[PDB]
Amino acid sequence: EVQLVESGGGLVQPGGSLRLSCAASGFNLRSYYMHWVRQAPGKGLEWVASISPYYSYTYYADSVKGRFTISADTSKNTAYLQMNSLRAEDTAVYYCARHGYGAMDYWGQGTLVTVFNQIKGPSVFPLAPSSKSTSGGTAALGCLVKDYFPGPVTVSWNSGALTSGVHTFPAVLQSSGLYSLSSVVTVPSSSLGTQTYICNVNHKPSNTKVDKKVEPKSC
Amino acid sequence: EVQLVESGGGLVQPGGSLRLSCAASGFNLRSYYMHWVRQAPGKGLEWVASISPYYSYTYYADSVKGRFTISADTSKNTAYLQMNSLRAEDTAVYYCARHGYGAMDYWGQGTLVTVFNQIKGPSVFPLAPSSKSTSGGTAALGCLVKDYFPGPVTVSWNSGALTSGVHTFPAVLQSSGLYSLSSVVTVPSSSLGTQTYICNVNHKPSNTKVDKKVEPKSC
Amino acid sequence: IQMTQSPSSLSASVGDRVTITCRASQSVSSAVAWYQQKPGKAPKLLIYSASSLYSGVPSRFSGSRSGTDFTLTISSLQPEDFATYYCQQSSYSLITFGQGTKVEIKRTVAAPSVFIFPPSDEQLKSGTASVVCLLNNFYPREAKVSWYVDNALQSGNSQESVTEQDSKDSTYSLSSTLTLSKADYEKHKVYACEVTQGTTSVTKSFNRGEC
Amino acid sequence: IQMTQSPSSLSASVGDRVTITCRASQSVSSAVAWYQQKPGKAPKLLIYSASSLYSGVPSRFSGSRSGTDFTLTISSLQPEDFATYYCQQSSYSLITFGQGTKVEIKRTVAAPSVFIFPPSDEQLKSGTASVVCLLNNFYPREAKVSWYVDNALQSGNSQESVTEQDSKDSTYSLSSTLTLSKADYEKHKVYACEVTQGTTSVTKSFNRGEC
Repeated sequence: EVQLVESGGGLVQPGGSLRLSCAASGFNLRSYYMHWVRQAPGKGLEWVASISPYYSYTYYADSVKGRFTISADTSKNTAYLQMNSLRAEDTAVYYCARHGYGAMDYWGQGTLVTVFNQIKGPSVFPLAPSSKSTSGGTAALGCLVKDYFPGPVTVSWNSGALTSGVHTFPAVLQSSGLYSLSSVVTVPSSSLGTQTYICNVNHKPSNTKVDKKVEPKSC
Repeated sequence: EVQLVESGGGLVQPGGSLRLSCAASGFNLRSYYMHWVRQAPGKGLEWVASISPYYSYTYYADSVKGRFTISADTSKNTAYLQMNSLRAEDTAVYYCARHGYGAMDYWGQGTLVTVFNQIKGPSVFPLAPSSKSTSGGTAALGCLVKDYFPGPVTVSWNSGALTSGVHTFPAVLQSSGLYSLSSVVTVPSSSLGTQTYICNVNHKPSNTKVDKKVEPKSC
Repeated sequence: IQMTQSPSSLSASVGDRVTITCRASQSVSSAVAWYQQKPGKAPKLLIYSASSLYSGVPSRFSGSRSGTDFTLTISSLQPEDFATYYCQQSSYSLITFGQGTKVEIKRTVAAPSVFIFPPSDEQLKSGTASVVCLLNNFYPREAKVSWYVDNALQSGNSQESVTEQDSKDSTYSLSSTLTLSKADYEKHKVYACEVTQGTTSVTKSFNRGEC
Repeated sequence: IQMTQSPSSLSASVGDRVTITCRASQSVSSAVAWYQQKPGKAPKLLIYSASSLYSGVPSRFSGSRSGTDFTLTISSLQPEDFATYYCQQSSYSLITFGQGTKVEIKRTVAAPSVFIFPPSDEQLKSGTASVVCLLNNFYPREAKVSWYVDNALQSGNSQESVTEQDSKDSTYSLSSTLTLSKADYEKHKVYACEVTQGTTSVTKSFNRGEC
């Protein structure tokens, strides 16, 4: 009988890319208005997009306009929903339905689209150099990158001028599901008195850049 | 310059559907052989698929033939990789590269495709009726569905003949990331002696069907 | 338009006459449709053109339009009619939905029949013991299930699941699953399940070994 | 064909002459290419037609073909050349890759300079204390980092990350991060980090309050 089957769901990070599929049987999908409707877990109904038979006039909701694309392929009798620039609100069960009279006659089973653990800007703490750490004429300082999601973070030192001795460590996954790493550089012990040292951390996911000047430990 | 950008990665359950994208700049993608190469986390290189300029002759690896589709869109200067019937081995970082001379000249940054916690057939245990439970002439029995992934499981009683009194509970997510539920039915206390009671659990994800005959508790 | 559905929820016993109002902010498009979304299923078309009964829809459902306040009427509420109902406008490719009206079925307050199941001999061998307590055919939905092991109250090691409202007698059903290790289950004797509704509390129990 | 790359891994000091052999099971297609995949990056084309040097590839790399055993040669190993290298066949749309040959750079065995960092005043206010121990510019890769708090050995509350081999001096670098609550950090005085390489063990320490 008239049956709408949906596939392509899953979990994606904010942004990402997901193409939901909706294959039809028992009728020519090119002969009907087709709609996409989403339902947030434990919430109401929100119309997402639509397409016209043959004319292929695509209509969109204002909440997705500029991020989502609805297209149909007559050969496979299947309608599609391409999802880019995904956000937290885009987490919902997505249905595909066929327009009947002035309503939606038939409906699919729906497939879920879920967002990730959401973006999180990093926290930057100074790995303070100390006289106790100071070994001969070689002192060590750094600045820690903690609790960021997702990857990556670009760490540079003194606007990129400082390269010799810089060691940025690979990111770890803490038990809180949050990425973390650190970057350190070895400096002359004499340079501690005069040379200022700023770490340059950039988080393009969160569009956040942090610049911390590591300084001698005190009380 | 010549730049290949990839998107569309994420995590999907076995089966599922994922369309990786590969947008190009600085050259006409319709004028080059384009390849998809995957690298399993901490493993080697495996060629996935290929496509021909203009002629659009698609070539595939035997490990994906019948599940993956490679297509190119000249208008967007972008090549695509559609991924269905996904499995555990399909977990890898996927790159798109352009054929140069007799090799791959330029490469993208690569996007990751990850499989879920893998399929897991359910365990079925009998909720044993007892005289202590036996209330007047109404006894209760069921059979528990434990540690299955993903959803759903279809539970019926006595090949579907038993419907009155059957109560199948919504699935829970145990701390082990494994779905679980139970289905119970109330029976006449006299019927315990003669009527056999079999629960019919079906797990289409794992293509497994379990039929357990709940019986009086003993020692 | 802004489909304002009233109320957000309501409860009514079997046989009651139920009215749901959906008001369009500013529209004249008579094209308004009604749907029924049963828990966990897809929206089911009920009424289109705010007057016409979709083929296969029970008599009880009826539609009307108070100019801007399109109303859905259930003449004789049945226990199967428990669901969430939505209204839908179609202006110039402008498909807007109401916030939704959940319908629960009221019923004479009844206590649950309670059964307790010791973990099976098979599950014990695996290494995990699951003790399940059943609350059958009770109303209303709310209750308090507490687990006790040798008169020591348990916490955090239980998971409960409640059925949807029974489509015949309008009651619920709940199962509380208590999960313990094999070693823990072998280290105790008295297992009891306590359920608290209003002024009444009931406790089923079993003793490890008693046959 | 079945590109059999030999060996699966090798280590060589700076200036050594390095050879990697890739044998085709049964082929005559001279179209064989070589790539260098640095850790965390995309494969970089090195040699094509098993003889021609891709534009922008250092002299040191060279290719050859022993009929079935296509070989890549690095004349003068540089510390930057540390990477995993792959060979690639292109038969009739048959792009097959070798298992891979990892190249590590051997170097005179050196001990790490060790520094310890008490958690910053800022991170303490947040509620979490992270004490980080640094192992700088040492060889070989392996070591044993142990955390001690008031001479009590810690376990499970540490995370370590090791850099890739330094592209100049061929050494590694490792950071062990020990994570503790604010209350736990305020309840102890002596914090020490112990590193064990072969016959030598070194311990840096700090005492809460000493300034």
